[PDB]
Amino acid sequence: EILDITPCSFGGVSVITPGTNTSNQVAVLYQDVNCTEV
Amino acid sequence: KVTKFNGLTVLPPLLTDEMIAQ
Ligand SMILES: *[C@@H]1O[C@H](CO)[C@@H](O)[C@H](O)[C@H]1NC(C)=O
Repeated sequence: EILDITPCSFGGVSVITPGTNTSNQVAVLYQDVNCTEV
Repeated sequence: KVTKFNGLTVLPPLLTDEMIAQ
C-alpha cells in the first residue's frame, strides 16, 4: 500500500504584549495552524 | 485575469481585498 507522509503541525509563535510599564498580560499567536493540535 | 512544509510560509496581508475595495 501507499502512504502519503506529511510533516505534522508546525508554525510560528508570536507574543502580543503591551508596554512593560502598563501590564504583563500576553497573547500567543500560532500562525497558519488550526486550533486543534494546540 | 492574474494567476510548503519546509519552514517557509506566507503571512496574509493586514488589509484584506474587501477592505481595499471599500
Ligand atoms: C479546523 O478544524 C475544524 C474541525 O475539523 C474545522 O471545522 C475547521 O474548519 C478547521 N479550520 C481551518 C481554518 O481549517
